[PDB]
Amino acid sequence: MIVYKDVISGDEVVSDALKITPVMEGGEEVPGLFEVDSAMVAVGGGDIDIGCGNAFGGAGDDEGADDATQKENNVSGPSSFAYTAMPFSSKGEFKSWVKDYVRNVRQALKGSGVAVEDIKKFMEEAPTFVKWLVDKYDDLEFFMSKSMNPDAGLIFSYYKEGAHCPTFVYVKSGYKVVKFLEHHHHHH
Repeated sequence: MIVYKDVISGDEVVSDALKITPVMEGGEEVPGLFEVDSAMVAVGGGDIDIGCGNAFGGAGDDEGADDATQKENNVSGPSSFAYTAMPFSSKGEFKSWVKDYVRNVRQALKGSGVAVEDIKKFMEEAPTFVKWLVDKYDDLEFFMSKSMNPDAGLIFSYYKEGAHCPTFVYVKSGYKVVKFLEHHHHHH
């Protein structure tokens, strides 16, 4: 299980069990960053206390339309991870967060202990993080998992074409990539 842990919170933003694709935009890839597909799976929501969405389905069929299967994104999963949304605050705390976010990401890049020439490339990914985040900034819906905080684990998301759910915006090379497999080992 490869998991991406945010540098600020230390919490899991996504795992290899979910959808993880390197950012591929129209005709080009964006290095250091990964974008998360939306895939709508049947969630066991129940809709007992909260009716999620509440829409009448007319398209599809008429009298064969009994459906209790809430389709929601596998990455968000209301009954599992549960992403709580955050609106544009544009407030000082948020702006201070942006500063420390890129700050600590750049510190993680340093603390990786990677070879010098590769550090150069890693640091070439660094302004690319900033630029691409600013490029979707105005269309971002902010999320956190329920275990996350606005100051720690504030996730960027937006809705691109093909996505029927929030497309999660993550920094590939900027997070702590923890690969779970060899727990008890001594590699010498």
